[PDB]
Amino acid sequence: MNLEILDLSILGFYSLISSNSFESIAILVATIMPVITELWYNYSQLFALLYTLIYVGAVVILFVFILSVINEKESGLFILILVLLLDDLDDNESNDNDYNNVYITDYADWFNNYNESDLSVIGNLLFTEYALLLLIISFILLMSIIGLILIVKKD
Amino acid sequence: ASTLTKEDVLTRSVSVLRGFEVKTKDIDLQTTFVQDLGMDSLDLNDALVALEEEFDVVFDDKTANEIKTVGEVVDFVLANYLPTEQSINHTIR
Amino acid sequence: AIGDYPVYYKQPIRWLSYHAHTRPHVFYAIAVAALGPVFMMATPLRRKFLYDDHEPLPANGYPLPNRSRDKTLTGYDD
Amino acid sequence: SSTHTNDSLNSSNYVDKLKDTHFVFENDKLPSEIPDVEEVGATTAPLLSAAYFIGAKCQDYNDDFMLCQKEAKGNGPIDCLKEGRRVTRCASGVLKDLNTHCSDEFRLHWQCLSFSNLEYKNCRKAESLLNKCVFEKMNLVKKIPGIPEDRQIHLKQNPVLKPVALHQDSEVAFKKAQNENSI
Amino acid sequence: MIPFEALIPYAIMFAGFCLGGGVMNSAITADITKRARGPNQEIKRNVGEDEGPRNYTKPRYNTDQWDKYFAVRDLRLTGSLRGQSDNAVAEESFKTNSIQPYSNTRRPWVLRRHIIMKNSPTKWARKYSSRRDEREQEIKDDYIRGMGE
Amino acid sequence: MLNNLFDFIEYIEYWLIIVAFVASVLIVVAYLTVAERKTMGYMQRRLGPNAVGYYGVLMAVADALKLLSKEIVLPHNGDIIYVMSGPLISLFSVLLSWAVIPFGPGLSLLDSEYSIIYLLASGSIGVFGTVIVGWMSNSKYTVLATVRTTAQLISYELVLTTVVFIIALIVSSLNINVIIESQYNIWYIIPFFPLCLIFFISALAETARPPFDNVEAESELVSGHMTELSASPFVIFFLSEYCSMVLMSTLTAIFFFGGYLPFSNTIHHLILNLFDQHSIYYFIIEGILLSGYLAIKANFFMFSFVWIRAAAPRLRYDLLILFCWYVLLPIVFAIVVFAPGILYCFDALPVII
Amino acid sequence: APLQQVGRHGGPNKCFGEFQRVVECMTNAKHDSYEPCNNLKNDYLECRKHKVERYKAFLMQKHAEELGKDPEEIGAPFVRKRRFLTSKTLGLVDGDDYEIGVEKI
Amino acid sequence: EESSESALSKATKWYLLSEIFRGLYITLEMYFRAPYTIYYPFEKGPVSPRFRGEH
Amino acid sequence: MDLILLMLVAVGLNIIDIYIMIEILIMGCTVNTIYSASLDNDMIGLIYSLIQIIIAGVESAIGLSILVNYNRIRNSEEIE
Ligand SMILES: CCCCCCCCCCCCCCCCCC(=O)OC[C@H](COP(=O)(O)OCCN)OC(=O)CCCCCCCCCCCCCCCCC
Ligand SMILES: CCCCCCCCCCCCCCCCCC(=O)OC[C@H](COP(=O)(O)OCCN)OC(=O)CCCCCCCCCCCCCCCCC
Ligand SMILES: CCCCCCCCCCCC(=O)OC[C@H](COP(=O)(O)OCC[N+](C)(C)C)OC(=O)CCCCCCCCCCC
Repeated sequence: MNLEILDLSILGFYSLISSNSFESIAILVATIMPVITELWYNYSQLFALLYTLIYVGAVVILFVFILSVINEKESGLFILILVLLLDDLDDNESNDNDYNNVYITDYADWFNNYNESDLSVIGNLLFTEYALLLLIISFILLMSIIGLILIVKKD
Repeated sequence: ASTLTKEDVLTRSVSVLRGFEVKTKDIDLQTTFVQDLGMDSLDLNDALVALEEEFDVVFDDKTANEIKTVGEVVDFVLANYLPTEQSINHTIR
Repeated sequence: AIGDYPVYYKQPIRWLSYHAHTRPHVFYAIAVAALGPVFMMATPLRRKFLYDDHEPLPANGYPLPNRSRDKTLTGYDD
Repeated sequence: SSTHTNDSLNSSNYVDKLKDTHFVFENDKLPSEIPDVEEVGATTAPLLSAAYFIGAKCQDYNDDFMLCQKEAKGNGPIDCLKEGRRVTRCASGVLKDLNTHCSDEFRLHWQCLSFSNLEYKNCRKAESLLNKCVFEKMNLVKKIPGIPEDRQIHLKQNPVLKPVALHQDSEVAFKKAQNENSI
Repeated sequence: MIPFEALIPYAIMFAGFCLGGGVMNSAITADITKRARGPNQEIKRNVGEDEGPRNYTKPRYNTDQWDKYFAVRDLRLTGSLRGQSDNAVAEESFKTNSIQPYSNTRRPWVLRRHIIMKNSPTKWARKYSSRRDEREQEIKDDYIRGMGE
Repeated sequence: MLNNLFDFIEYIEYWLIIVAFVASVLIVVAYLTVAERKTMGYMQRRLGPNAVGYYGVLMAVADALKLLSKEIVLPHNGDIIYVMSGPLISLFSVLLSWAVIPFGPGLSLLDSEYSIIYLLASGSIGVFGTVIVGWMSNSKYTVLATVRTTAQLISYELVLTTVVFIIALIVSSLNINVIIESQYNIWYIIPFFPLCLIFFISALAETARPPFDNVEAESELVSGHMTELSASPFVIFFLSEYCSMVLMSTLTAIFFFGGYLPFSNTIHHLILNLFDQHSIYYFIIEGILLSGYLAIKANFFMFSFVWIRAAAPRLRYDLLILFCWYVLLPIVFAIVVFAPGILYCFDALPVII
Repeated sequence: APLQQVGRHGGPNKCFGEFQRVVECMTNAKHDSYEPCNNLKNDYLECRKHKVERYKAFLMQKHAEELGKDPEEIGAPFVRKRRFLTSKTLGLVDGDDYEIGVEKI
Repeated sequence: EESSESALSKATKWYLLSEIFRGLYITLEMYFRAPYTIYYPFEKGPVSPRFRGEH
Repeated sequence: MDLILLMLVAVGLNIIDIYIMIEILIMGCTVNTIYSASLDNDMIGLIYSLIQIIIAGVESAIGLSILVNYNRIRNSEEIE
């Protein structure tokens, strides 16, 4: 009984009935949280946190910052339910039946006596192996800092 | 854009004028206001303000004592009609 | 020159003092950050006068002896 | 590190639920033609205690097993099983020897490690007793390769990093031998 | 002139941390040690007359990827993730009780069930176009065609 | 039945550990409100609440029971969502941040090499929880202090985040236990005294406590953002505010004052020398000492939160934004490069053991 | 040449060894064409996805039905709950079916 | 250029919060003084013979 | 039922709503990358994901900066 499915069904409903910009912002948070939680379990815990620190902590509270400076103004129920029920029939984004319905395993090895976190490897590669990517990204962030001022600052 | 033409103002003007005590129900461009309809100061102001509520055009103090006929008001709306600015949501999406 | 703004290519010492009295948050911020590279470039002085570097950590798997297998190895058999 | 993998038990039962993880047993055994061997039956604390003593006694056999892997060219698990039993038998030798020669000092050490998060820095006193007893019965000396002799960490007289909580048995056994053996 | 009345609230706040620390330290240590006493409840809870002093086992922090393998190894040896056993030779059960997790490898539910996040040019090709599968089916079919020859 | 009882506790003991843990935090949080008025009382030659419970001990419970049992003001008949999301998100955000604080060696509900990120990530959610309070619920006083609020706890979240990372850079670990256990021979108050001031200044501004208290500017915005809130929505939000004051007080002790580590190891060993290590009585006393060591340190900042409130006037809002960006940020961005330079110069790049 | 398939600890992962033999085969000077390296590339994709191996499991599951074989007697016994890896199931001689401790290591 | 305290002297007072820390200490002095509070209704404040109260 | 472009109904009717949909769409590509990087046990893919989060962050700022200037333009009369 995967309770993750129910939450998305709710979000798949309020997205269709969203009326004002309050609803759309709440869609973003209600999309991030199923992303963050399903990543905290299952695949990668490091990036479940890296989402919260950057997505919610930087952009989403900047979404609601600007939205307060924008505006605040202002089929039925059977069609919305019918749309969801037909949309819910197929939910296999892939079509490799063998790859979906067969489970696998990996065999652990004791060679890596130097156990380290996944972030240490990323730092060990992003700062040495792919330093150019890091230095270009710094350059892009420099462009934005100069870019954001010129657009907004009237003088 | 300004979608009002001369006929559109004239056609809807009568209905407002048919809503107030008028000596004759025949009103066109040549019809006056004080003479034909027998309207005094306070009577005429209500009709003039009423056309401001439907045509959404404000009449200034200069024209106040200089209004004598109903054709002038109909022609005035065209020269002074604009659509209210629409917010960023209505315009582009 | 009662309170004139110092010229940076004429009075370098007095130009520093202007930004040390009137903009304290800028002058002393850079100075703390300046010690970073300054101490980094002073490392070759430490490698000869204070102590020598440690040996690198054995973070490359099991150290494999640089030789060939020993055929004569026996014992602990079946 | 603690990242979810597909090879060992993950963080929580919810992780197992999302992945529909099945923990599968195999009821077979090794085929008859592969000779049998008795696996080492020690847990984490005994091994971490005896990791260096296993190295001294089995140094020639650890290297051959790892050298066999390199010379197998990716076919290690099938081409180094005979070498794999040599390492297991030598490792069992040390655990048995520590059990019949230095049994008291051995348990005092790894029980200290279980008490202090398996960190080698928290059980120096229970380790100095074990090293002296092993050197007088098995000739095995702990050594950390790469550095000088007088810079090995376990010989530091005033280590900067000491345990927060002192093991009582380690202190009692140290003081019991403080005056008796080390007059 | 130390006002003792103002110090009354801080004493309870001092006891606030103590209750959490006192219970958590003693309960977690007590349980961990109890589960290492044996592979069964009949020996976990029965204090032995012939046993020595009880040696405890404080909880482990800052674990790494080896400790996960160690815990499973101790589980297959002494029926607990932190069992204690320094026998030279493991039991006969240890030979053939290895546990190997088999799991699926499907994409997160939010990826394939959001009304918006599941729509992209390449995701529609995966979901509604057979061009990817027709090619990758031939490799699977060749496995059985290339046996008898 | 004793066989179905002894194993029953074996099936419920860890739930009780959390409940014991939950009550442990709430008791400190509940009596911080009482301790605030008392501490702020004598400092002002007042007396503080001493006539609600014996010597005023039952003062927080009176306010909790009073507020929880008031009429709840609602925009419509079934419009509870709007006046609950703001307080609930803020409460859960700071309640989940307690899953990482270690009461001793490995005495934390969550132990992972990403404790710092999880602690900082949960802080961001509470920031987003607060801006919901002043949103769309008419516009009289809550929406005035929501662009003001958001522009404050956004900016200082930069300075607070940098300070945390600079400490984590020194130990090369993001695990709070490693950070605590690595301060054995030194407390980061000695080398990083500027950071402790910067951390506490940012700790105050994030929680919106005075002097950086223009969120609920009492003389300017009546009750600030809580002027609409009443009864239970007020309790949840008010409880959210003080849990941060406890948490930020505890975090300061964890990072700069060594966490649960004893003040003196000589005294610490003498006390633990009296209890036999084979009886569980040793481990009850051990937890009390280590937690009490953390509590005394965390007490001083909880005292400091009230102390600064009783001696410093409020800071004008525009100078708050010009403060962190012009002053605190360049300093915190300079020690983030001063620290690696020194560590590498003497060949002391940290590792995780 | 840039690294690919780096495991979580900084070294080669499971499928890097099969990736290197493709690169060595392609860039070698002795090969007139890339025909020799066709099987080496098929193994690398096999390592990452196991699609051919999963297909062989689909047939075995499908074929076991048509003969009336039951998965209870051919399949590999498994335990689905991590708290029920009991010492009796683990094969310990004295072990008993009580739940094992997985609350906190 | 006409300030008595050198640039470093002014910066140390500025960066290290010299007056705020002094302000904190003086407040802490009052923490160890006897509060003026009396306990109504168990005690009353002073009254004068000229007090104007109930007719 | 995606070939009927159903997602367009789920988008809001403001410019700020379009911005949200794009970020959701870009977030879908990161979750797929983390899915691919973890299963392969590859840290090169997790570097890509870190870059996608960082780059998509900048794009959010530039979009709102343009929108804020655009919205200020309508209410830019400033007569008093
Ligand atoms: C802690 C959980 C608290 C949940 C409070 C709200 C519960 C209602 C269910 C919302 C969650 C479903 C996911 C969709 C996101 C919300 C979009 C939405 O339309 O919310 C509608 C909400 C209820 O109002 P309603 O009458 O149902 O709709 C018409 C309103 N004129 O009216 C609103 O606009 C919401 C007003 C409050 C907004 C607060 C921020 C949004 C919630 C963020 C935390 C919840 C995280 C998502 C949890 C569900 C995940 C699927
Ligand atoms: C419970 C089931 C739930 C299923 C969810 C989806 C329900 C169906 C929704 C509509 C489906 C239409 C598209 C069908 C899938 C896309 C086409 C495709 O992939 O091929 C399938 C079908 C037949 O393909 P087939 O010949 O069998 O291939 C076997 C090769 N070995 O290909 C076809 O022949 C389909 C006919 C398409 C040709 C006419 C339509 C195209 C012209 C109008 C397009 C609309 C405007 C687009 C303009 C493009 C913009 C530039
Ligand atoms: C290398 C050294 C590292 C030092 C690290 C610490 C730096 C801290 C900030 C220093 C700069 C500063 O506080 O500045 C003061 C700023 C900005 O003042 P301004 O706009 O420049 O006006 C002054 C103009 N002058 C130069 C002409 C004088 O406003 C304030 O009053 C902020 C008040 C903060 C109060 C916080 C109380 C918290 C108490 C914590 C313990 C109980």
